[PDB]
Amino acid sequence: EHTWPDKGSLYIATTHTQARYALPGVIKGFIERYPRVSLHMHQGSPTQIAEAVSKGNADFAIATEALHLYDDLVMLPCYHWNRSIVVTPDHPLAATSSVTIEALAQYPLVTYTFGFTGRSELDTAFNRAGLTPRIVFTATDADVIKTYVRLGLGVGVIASMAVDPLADPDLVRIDAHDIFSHSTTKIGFRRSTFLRSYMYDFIQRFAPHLTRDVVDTAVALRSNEEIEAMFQDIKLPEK
Amino acid sequence: EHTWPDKGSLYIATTHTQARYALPGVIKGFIERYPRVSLHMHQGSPTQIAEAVSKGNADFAIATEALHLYDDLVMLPCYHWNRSIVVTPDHPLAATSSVTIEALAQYPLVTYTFGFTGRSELDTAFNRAGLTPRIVFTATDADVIKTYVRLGLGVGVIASMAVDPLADPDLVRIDAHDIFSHSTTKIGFRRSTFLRSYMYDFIQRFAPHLTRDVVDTAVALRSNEEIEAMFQDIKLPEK
Ligand SMILES: CC(=O)OC[C@H](N)C(=O)O
Ligand SMILES: CC(=O)OC[C@H](N)C(=O)O
Ligand SMILES: CC(=O)OC[C@H](N)C(=O)O
Ligand SMILES: CC(=O)OC[C@H](N)C(=O)O
Repeated sequence: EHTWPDKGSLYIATTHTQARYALPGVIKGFIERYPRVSLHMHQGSPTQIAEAVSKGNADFAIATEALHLYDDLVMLPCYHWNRSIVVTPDHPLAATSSVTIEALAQYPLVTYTFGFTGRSELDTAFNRAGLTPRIVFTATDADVIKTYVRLGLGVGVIASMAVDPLADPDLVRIDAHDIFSHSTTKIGFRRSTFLRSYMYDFIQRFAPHLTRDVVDTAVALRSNEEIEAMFQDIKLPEK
Repeated sequence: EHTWPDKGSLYIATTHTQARYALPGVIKGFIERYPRVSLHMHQGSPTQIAEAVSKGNADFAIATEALHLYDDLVMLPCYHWNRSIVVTPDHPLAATSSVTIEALAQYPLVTYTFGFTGRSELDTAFNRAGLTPRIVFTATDADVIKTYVRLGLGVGVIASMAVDPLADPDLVRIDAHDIFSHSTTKIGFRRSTFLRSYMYDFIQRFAPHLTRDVVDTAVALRSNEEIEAMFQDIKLPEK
């Protein structure tokens, strides 16, 4: 019954983690209220996602920091998230509170790979601690990482949202927000892109704080740095 | 007890699907027989995988056809595989034998994206049938695709190995090898790369037909086209 007769299309370019763990709840809620809106989604590497929206092959770019290289157009903060190490229940780490930055580098690691979905930090957080960790697997997603944790190739380091008991209950979850700083999931779009009402509603559903007047004000400010500074005293969702 | 004291390293660059559904069985069997071999794995886009091995940041490149662009160095066929459409049990297709190329283009599609893991074929198989299918989601992996099939965004088209009952049992599997031609998973390496004994054993475990004398003969033939023609009368595994 509750249906908006809004006609139009919405092309979303994003990554695995976002489309896997952050998007599906929002996506199904969207198409159930906008049957006349043609929704198109494109998964790819974050460096290719920010190229789709610029060149007009996509409207929004829901990915992590990686859009910062592209000073091409508008960039809005959605939510913060942090990593969590996953180990077998038979692993020495499984038993510790709380693990530490130095105590994690003593094991083989299975993390994210450089640009896709949040890695450094890693290789880089360590640089800070002057550590040289042994990383034997750099994967794009977390479904791959956890499988090679069950295999025993090394200690996995994935997003917290990528772990849930009962979906993955033979694994051990350990918080590492004291170990690694949080990453900021952003949404990339253009000033030329006319923001439709179904677009505003989609953003505020993926990011409650990003209301129309908040979005418009951020667009009004002709700088991503000014936008990122507008939310200085404003708190974001933490996953 | 059964341990080879072979010292050395093995860097493998691959994709999601291979590392997800084809590699883990081989990987665990490898490290259990070569404890002194330092195994390193790198997941990435197929166009970036074939760049890792060339530039020496990886030894083997276990991915699909996409290595053909790179006439840089040796390319060995491992196994054939084909797609299978996944739908909800409440979907019209669920009920049909067997679906057909024309009868699939009448629905919204959720397939692989252009270069990563086997797409065209799609967009291209159709071209052949003069069809213009509505594809609303192009994803890198199949874990993403199936989630958006359960959501109901459209009909999914993934690898057959990406489906298994009891891992994904609320979905309906339909064979499409009569619909789409099979793809060839290849392994990319260099002639300069000295093939260690643990490397030969790894290949013949991932591809039974690729024994040492078969591998050496293919390397001896200084052309990938000659290699691909050597297996003309030789049958490959079919997944
Ligand atoms: C993991 C996740 O919940 O992502 C955040 C989501 N946009 C939200 O509804 O807050
Ligand atoms: C959703 C979450 O975990 O973050 C809460 C956030 N600090 C807020 O109140 O906006
Ligand atoms: C899916 C899969 O089995 O891949 C093929 C594998 N290399 C093999 O053992 O034949
Ligand atoms: C493993 C498979 O399904 O393929 C069999 C292949 N035709 C062979 O005999 O080599």
